[PDB]
Amino acid sequence: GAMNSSNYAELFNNDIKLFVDDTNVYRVTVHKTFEGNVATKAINGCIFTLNPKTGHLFLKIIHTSVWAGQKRLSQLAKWKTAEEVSALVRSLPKEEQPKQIIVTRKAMLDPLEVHMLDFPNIAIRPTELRLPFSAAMSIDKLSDVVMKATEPQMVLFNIYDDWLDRISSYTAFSRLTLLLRALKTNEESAKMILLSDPTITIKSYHLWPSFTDEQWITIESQMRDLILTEYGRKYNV
Amino acid sequence: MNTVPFTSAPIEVTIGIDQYSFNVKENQPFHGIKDIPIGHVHVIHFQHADNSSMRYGYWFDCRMGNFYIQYDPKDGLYKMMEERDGAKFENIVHNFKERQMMVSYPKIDEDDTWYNLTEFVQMDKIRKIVRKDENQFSYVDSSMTTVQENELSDPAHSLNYTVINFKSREAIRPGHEMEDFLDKSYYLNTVMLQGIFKNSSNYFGELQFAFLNAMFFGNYGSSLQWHAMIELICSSATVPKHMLDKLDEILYYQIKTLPEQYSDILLNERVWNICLYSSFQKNSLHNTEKIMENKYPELL
Ligand SMILES: Cc1cn[nH]c(=O)c1
Repeated sequence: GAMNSSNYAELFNNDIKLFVDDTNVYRVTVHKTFEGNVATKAINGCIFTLNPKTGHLFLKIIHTSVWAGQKRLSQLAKWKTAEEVSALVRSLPKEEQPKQIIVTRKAMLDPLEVHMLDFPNIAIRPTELRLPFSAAMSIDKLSDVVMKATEPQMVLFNIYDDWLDRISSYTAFSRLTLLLRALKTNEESAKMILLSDPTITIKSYHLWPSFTDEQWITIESQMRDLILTEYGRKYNV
Repeated sequence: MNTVPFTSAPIEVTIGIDQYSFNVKENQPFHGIKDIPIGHVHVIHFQHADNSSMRYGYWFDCRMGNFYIQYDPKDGLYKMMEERDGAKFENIVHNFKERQMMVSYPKIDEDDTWYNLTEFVQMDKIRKIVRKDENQFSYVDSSMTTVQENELSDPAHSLNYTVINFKSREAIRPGHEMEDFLDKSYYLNTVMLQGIFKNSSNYFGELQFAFLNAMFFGNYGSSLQWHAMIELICSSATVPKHMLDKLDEILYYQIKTLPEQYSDILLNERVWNICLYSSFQKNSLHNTEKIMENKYPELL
């Protein structure tokens, strides 16, 4: 059924699975028209499809031309997401196809289920976890490739950099979700933390800085303090 | 005017005939039902006084043969049987008519209710949903499951309604996933009407039969089927005008006949609210929406 805190370790077992997050597929800026009405202008988006065990990210860039002349775009965006996820699955060798696909938003269940009718043995699951994958566009290299795209495109990343050489998937996922939650709750402070020391760089082939084990403990602590602080700055505690 | 004679009534039972019902006491001199209107299917149904579990009954058409009911004390139920000796049947019924041992089908002359509930129901279609080819009449009860229920377990005892599943390859053309899910017109008009049912009259007959089994036997899978057949039409943007107008009439009389007290278990809130207030056809069911709002405003 649904994925929650009770069945959390299932993410890191040896059954291939993918998270799908559609929160950055349809993106707009709202602005005033010359006549004083309101209008939207779409910007490029992306599907965030992630294997939590391996870190493999399948970043499908959604170019604004896919909305041209379409109506009910927020509805269409869910079906476009499911069409692209289904196309991705079909493009993978059988032994690489997922056994489960977990959507971060329940409105993706029916569109994905319908697009995956041909795959009756792939389970489509929701989750009770509040995952912070909307903040994917706060990662500079992901934001950059999305905003520069001039046509539909798929780009492949490892969102864990080389962490699995030193830590387990469980710990790597915990680090990723702490970082993203921080970027989501206070992007400015989060990014200040991650870069403050210029001697630590981001490798050309990485997304995050090259911290040592000890420096990641410091960073992780600073992200917790940030999240707790905002929680207080918000509710006043 | 035809007759369903009874051998006797050895156990106390509530007997239904179509939308009417009457109580018979244990060993009461009851010998059947006369004056049954020719030209419609009918249903004769039973609820034992000592065990309200298992409503059951028989769908029949008197044009197809001479049928009588005899209690079987081994299997413990009133059974329909066909009499092949037409002289015996005439003599038996006449004997009983002269002794005034039969109740009269109590139809009010102005009252078109049964016609309106069975307008498109034919015995030949009933006997393909209820498979027992050695009999001209069809047994149904509270507990029989549908072919679709059994897929999600005795096949010989199933209700073979047409399977409708909105998230199935039958319902969804490859490459038209969003279009076909959000507008079921393809599935209604091409797959079901042209493909399976051949015409809207057979579709409506099955819909009406499913409603009657839901109402008279509390058969849960029949209620599922009735609601699925309504929802498939309401969720289609392109439906022939004559079908929409007929559906409104069909549903109006189903809602009108439903016991006011069974609406909590026989009506599906989501289906009805979707059909009357959100679907493509929200503005096409004027009579049904008016009776529903005045009779069952709580559901909505
Ligand atoms: C009541 C009835 C009618 N016909 N044949 C029978 O044996 C019995």
